[PDB]
Amino acid sequence: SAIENFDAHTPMMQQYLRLKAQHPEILLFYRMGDFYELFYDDAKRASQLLDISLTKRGASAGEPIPMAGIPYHAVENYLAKLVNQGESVAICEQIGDPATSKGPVERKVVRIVTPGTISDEALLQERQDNLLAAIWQDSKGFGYATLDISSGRFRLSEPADRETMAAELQRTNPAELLYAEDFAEMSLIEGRRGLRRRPLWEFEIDTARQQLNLQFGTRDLVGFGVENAPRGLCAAGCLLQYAKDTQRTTLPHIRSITMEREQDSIIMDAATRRNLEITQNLAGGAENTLASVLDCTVTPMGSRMLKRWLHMPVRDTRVLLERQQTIGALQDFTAGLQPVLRQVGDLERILARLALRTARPRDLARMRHAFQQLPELRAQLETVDSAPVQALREKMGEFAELRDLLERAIIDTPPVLVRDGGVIASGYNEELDEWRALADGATDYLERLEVRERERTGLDTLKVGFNAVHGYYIQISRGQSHLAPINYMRRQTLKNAERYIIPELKEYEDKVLTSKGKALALEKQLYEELFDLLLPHLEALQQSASALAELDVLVNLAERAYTLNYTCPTFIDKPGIRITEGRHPVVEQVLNEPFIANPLNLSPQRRMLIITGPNMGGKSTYMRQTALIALMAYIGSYVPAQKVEIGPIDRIFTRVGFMVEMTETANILHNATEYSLVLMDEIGRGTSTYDGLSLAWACAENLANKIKALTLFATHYFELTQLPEKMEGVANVHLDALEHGDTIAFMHSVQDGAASKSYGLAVAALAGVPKEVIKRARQKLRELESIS
Amino acid sequence: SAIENFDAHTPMMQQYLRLKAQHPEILLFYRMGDFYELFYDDAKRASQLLDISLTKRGASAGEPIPMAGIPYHAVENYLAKLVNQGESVAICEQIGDPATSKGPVERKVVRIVTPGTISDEALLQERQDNLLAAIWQDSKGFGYATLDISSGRFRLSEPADRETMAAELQRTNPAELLYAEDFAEMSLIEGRRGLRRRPLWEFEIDTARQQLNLQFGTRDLVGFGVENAPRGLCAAGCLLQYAKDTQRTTLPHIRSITMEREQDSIIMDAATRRNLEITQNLAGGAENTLASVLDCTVTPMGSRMLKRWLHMPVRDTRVLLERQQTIGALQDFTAGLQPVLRQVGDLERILARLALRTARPRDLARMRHAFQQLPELRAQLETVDSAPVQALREKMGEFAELRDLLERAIIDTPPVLVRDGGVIASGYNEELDEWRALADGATDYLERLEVRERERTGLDTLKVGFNAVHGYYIQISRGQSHLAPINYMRRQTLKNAERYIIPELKEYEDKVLTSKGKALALEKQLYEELFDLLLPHLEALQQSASALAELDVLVNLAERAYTLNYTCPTFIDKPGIRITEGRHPVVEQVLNEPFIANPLNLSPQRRMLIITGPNMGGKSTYMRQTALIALMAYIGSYVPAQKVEIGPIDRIFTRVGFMVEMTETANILHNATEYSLVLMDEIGRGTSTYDGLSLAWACAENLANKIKALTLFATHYFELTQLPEKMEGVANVHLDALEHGDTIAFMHSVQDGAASKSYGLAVAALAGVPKEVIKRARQKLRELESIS
DNA sequence: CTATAGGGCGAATTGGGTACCG
DNA sequence: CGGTACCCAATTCGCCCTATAG
Ligand SMILES: Nc1ncnc2c1ncn2[C@@H]1O[C@H](COP(=O)(O)OP(=O)(O)OP(=O)(O)O)[C@@H](O)[C@H]1O
Ligand SMILES: Nc1ncnc2c1ncn2[C@@H]1O[C@H](COP(=O)(O)OP(=O)(O)OP(=O)(O)O)[C@@H](O)[C@H]1O
Repeated sequence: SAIENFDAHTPMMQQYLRLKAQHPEILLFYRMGDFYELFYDDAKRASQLLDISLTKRGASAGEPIPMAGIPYHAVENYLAKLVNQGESVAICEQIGDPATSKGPVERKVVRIVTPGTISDEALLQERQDNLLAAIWQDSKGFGYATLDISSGRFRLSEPADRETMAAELQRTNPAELLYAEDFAEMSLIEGRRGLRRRPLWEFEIDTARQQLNLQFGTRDLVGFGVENAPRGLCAAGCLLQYAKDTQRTTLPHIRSITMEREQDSIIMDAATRRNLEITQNLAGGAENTLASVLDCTVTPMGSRMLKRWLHMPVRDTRVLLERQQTIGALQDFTAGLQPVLRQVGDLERILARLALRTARPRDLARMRHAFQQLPELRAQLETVDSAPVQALREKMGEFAELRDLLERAIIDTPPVLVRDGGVIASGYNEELDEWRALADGATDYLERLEVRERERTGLDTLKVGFNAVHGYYIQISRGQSHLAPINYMRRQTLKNAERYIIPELKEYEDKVLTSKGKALALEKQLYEELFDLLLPHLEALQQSASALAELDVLVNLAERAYTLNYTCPTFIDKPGIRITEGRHPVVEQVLNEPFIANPLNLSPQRRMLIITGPNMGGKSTYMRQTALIALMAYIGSYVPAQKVEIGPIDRIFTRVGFMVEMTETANILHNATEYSLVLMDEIGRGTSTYDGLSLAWACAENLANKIKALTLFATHYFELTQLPEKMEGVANVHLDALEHGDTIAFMHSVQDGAASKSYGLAVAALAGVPKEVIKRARQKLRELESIS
Repeated sequence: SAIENFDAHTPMMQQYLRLKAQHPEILLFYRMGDFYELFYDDAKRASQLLDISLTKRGASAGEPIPMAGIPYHAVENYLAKLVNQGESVAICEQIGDPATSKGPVERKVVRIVTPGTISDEALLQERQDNLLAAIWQDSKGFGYATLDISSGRFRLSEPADRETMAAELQRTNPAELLYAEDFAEMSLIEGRRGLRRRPLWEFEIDTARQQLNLQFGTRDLVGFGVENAPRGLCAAGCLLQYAKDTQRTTLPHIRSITMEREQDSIIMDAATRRNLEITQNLAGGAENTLASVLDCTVTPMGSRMLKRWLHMPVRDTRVLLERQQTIGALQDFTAGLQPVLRQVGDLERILARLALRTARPRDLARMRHAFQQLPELRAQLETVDSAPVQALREKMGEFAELRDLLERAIIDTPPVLVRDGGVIASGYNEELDEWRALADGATDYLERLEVRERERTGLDTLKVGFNAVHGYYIQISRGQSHLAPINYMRRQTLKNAERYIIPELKEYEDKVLTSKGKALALEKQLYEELFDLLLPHLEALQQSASALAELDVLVNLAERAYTLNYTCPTFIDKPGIRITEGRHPVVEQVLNEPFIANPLNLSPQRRMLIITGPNMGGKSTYMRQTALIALMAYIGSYVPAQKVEIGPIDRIFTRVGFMVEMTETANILHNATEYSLVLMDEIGRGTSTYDGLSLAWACAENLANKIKALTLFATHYFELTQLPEKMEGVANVHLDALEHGDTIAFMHSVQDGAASKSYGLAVAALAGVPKEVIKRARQKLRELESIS
């Protein structure tokens, strides 16, 4: 029974209706007492997801008001439930003091919790980076921006066309994606989690030019080389405004912008990245991954940087030569380095929470702790003789004065909430300890009087205690509550007792609660000053974290290299991969049986290898080993081979395993070049066998006559093995399974040629078919090959 | 630690050591209170599997004794755990009262719980038959015996050689298998669950001749035509003795022996069975099965008989013509038949438990209930005019006197255990009701006194109750346990009260528990008499169950026929299958879009059909449709086609898919004849395309030149399409997927010829490869078919 | 005696109670 | 003033646990 004109509503709902009207397409948490109350349609959705009982707010006005509510202290739990569902939610809070506000207390939206801007640790998987991005389409191309709000890392790109958008979208995997109403290609956008449609006026170039310059404080974006790419800047502006709108505050940690160049990275198509199983397998699990066997790192920061480095393999040689020399020098001390680096903690996400002024003292404990670990690191690092190691040593800095300030201004092990205090250490603010002296004077007076009044009145059941609602009392049991002096003022009546107050206790109760509130407000006001003291050096702290986890990677890649006997690979100028004693990493790390290793050669000349041989012969594992070495070479780490020599590579194509097969193949033969490594796993195997033949036969010839890429074709066809006689670049290689007696063995060893008579003609003799039938095959096997 | 000679042990362990010595190769459950205590090596194995804590019993003997124990009431749970692992276990009990043995109470093995003889319903999957078998090898041949202890159905066979042993072993799937120490072929035996080695003297012919005759009560086994097959009889004898030994009692339900003739059944090889997904899919589940679609049977017995019928398709025409006419006549009344037949219950397993004297009253409820449903069945069946229906009506019988006895001697809804009584109804034994009168006098006296003593003492918290260990008490709360009269004798010191006894209550508690034990022992003694009353007619009851579930099948098939439009198929004398509007049963029951139906013809002449065409085009499902029709023709049911004409069939060979492929192919081409239906599916799958070609090409030619069987070859190879020009009997059939514009359709329609241009050359244009690459395929697709 | 197995001893807690509140 | 935020308290349920005598 609801009429809802502006006037008809009560002053509290009039205030909410305007606040909800600002953000009407998203849910709101509205502070009231100790509960965030939801109303009408919002109360309905909340009841479905949060599974909280849908109730109705009392209709004093007249109109029905569907209502739901959740406790303020447990908000984060429900926020997590909503964030998994990709539900955007606004948080609004009482800004003014309700006593001084005659009308409804001044409420304002404090933050907008979106899947992109979740900076709260509870909502962030520790070894996964959370990202926020928007996307724009012009007739020529697309403007894709990204911001790691949890780090301040801000990126941008102008990818050429639709297929590269998908590669970028999977590689980023943005838990939240903003876009514009005019976006034409709606296949790519639909199905993405936390999908947001936006107004067109937000993607204006002029607004972006000014906004980006204002946030950085630099007059020209020329300082970061982004000026010459306006399409991407537009998305940045909306993202920066969206981030600003969602956090309602300045973002000074976001101090820079960078252009992710296609030229400066290996372009892996989305599909190739599903087959490599870099961090996530085909099944969607985190088992049998390159990451798991390459990852034994101490800090989550280090794992993320590793996962980023894997997704973004770098192409410049200088950066690789710098890293290898460092890892080689660290190898000896790894034993002493790994333990100290573990107590560093999540500095990157800590600094960002500090930047947003939303860091909590348990984070400040990890910060001072990391500050304590730095000097011993500097000591162990000083003895090391290599140029980048001393550079990394300088970059961590000292921050010793800040550590002293923290040790002076925080206790050793702090609580999670500032609301109850006991955070700041004793001797920093003499006034703090003056107010805490009255708090510690609670212990003695209460018991001292509890014995004093017990001695005076002569009542042995006399107990002094504190009730949150009734303040400080004296509890005389019902058996003695008639011998209580006239002085003892009745305060509360109980089941088995009676509670009394005197002006002396009331005077103590007044001074203690006031001194408490004085102590706590001072603690909060100083807790703000801690941010004010440390904010100046935030740029240097952000440089410190950018080196610490940049060291964690270099120490693990040394521990793994020493443990798995990996060797550093030299970079050469010509595209071409030469491997000696090659061992696939993931298999040789989950197999009781030893991995028989195999050398591989790829060159301007050894570009194409046809792989044949029996099923269950691991025809597949031989190729995955090359691609993963080629990837590891360009992350700058060592390789599980005696020696690897790598040539520069622009793109890695792969289709492990019809409609889906031709799409990714068509994609490769249009976008592959001379610097491309292609890895066909099965090809021309759709049906018929005279149809798939006319597909793959041509596919390889085009991959080795024009694209001139490198390929490790795995083909069941025995007719694609005549390519070397017809085409230059191709070379047959075969994985042979041996047969002694009635047992087949899996050698997974790689050699030259392939076998006309198959192990099948011999397998036919094992559990033998009638002798005429096996003879009849021999007659036909001879006939097929001979006529050809 | 001490000497372990016979004397050194304590009297209890001396008794156990001799008992264990009788059965030392199997575990024992030794009755020692609820916990059947297990010792030494047994305690070790128990701790590993039952996951019960391995402890050590005190060394009274002087040597440390390891020990485990499990409660008697929860034995069945641990028995199930052991049965799944195939672990045989003996159950021993204190049979003689403590007086029978001066030392430890007489203890005898009551039963040997083996995976074969599990008659307990809890250990039997309701819709799966449990079996028990032995196998001994002789120079002449193998003797394979089987006993369905849960039914009394006892079979025997003398299979020729090894390959048929495996087919029989899988078809039976004996949860347990017994064999002889001299057994040569140990590949077949190893890997089977609950594997048992036995002494040689058990497989003597003379002992078997006498033992089988003694059990049947027939002077000559000539009464069942088994005399002329001694090898099989030997295994029977051991099995009969093993069954006898395992149950320690007579087996009068096992009243007959039968020789399973290869001639009188369709011989399905083990492998074929796993592919047609008859009861169990490739994945091992019970979903998407012929069973799942053909099984809405109203009693599990009916599903088992269906599954048996499926697993043993019958060959004699008379039995089929009998069944079809019956199902056709039943079709009209199916609506009225299905509900009444549901209340029948598991009569077959019930009668066997009754026979073993191990039936439980919950089973007797289903028996009397089925007896009540018979007259209304006889009424509905009387109006039906067909010869076998009236014959089936006679076979169920009346058993009206037994129903009257059961209605007089069992209550409506009985409990599971006889241990607590309340089973037998009131008016049968006047002495029972005399003892039950004291039991029903428990309700009034307890509450009458509870108020009487409450009125006398003046204590309002006075409660009269019964604790199993402390007997009958009076509970006075701790607040009033000091006002309790001196008469009230303290019994139990409760945590919040005190429990008292007086001689009046004790006198009542004595007379009630004695009268209980008198009532209960009488209930058990009469519960024996129930078996003694029904045992004479057990042969007729076993004939009744053999018709009831044999009716459930004939009504379920009629229902599923009316619903899915199944039509009766005529039998012809020449082997050959003609199908019109053929509809595969499972897919048209799990597929949203319409299953398109398709006709098929198989004859002395149309014996071979090569199936080609696109992948995801049902190259495979159309062949599975024919085999399942051919099977369902020889179970005697209707078929999901307008009309089916079937010719007699001896064997259904089916390979659906290297080492494993050639074994079952070899097996077919040795054991296939003129009456064989073969379904090579994806054959010639040699990983080398050239290799597999030489294999299947010859396989088909041999299947159509000498074996002269019927085949539905599903082949990806497009070279096997030239057979009709080379070989008579072969005929190409193709399932075409259409391509109009940029959409591919799944017609699932069967026509003549094959598609030379494949959907792939068109699919290449969709999500198009470079125009040169698609052109290059055309060039090659033309080249491959033209050269041929 | 030496084991388990029903009995002893807490122990969390959830559906009401109880004001209450701008 | 119509729910609503805060407040229990006597349990049913979970976890020990401690007996003595053929
Ligand atoms: N170097 C090696 N040494 C020992 N075992 C190996 C080696 N490489 C692989 N294997 C094992 O042998 C198995 C071969 O089976 P797999 O299915 O991978 O064969 P495949 O020929 O790659 O199959 P497909 O032809 O379907 O791609 C692997 O799964 C792995 O367990
Ligand atoms: N009669 C039908 N009409 C329409 N769709 C069908 C029909 N039968 C099956 N389908 C659907 O089309 C799919 C075709 O795949 P299916 O596995 O049957 O192909 P197949 O050629 O038998 O495969 P394979 O050659 O690998 O054995 C089925 O999975 C099902 O979803």
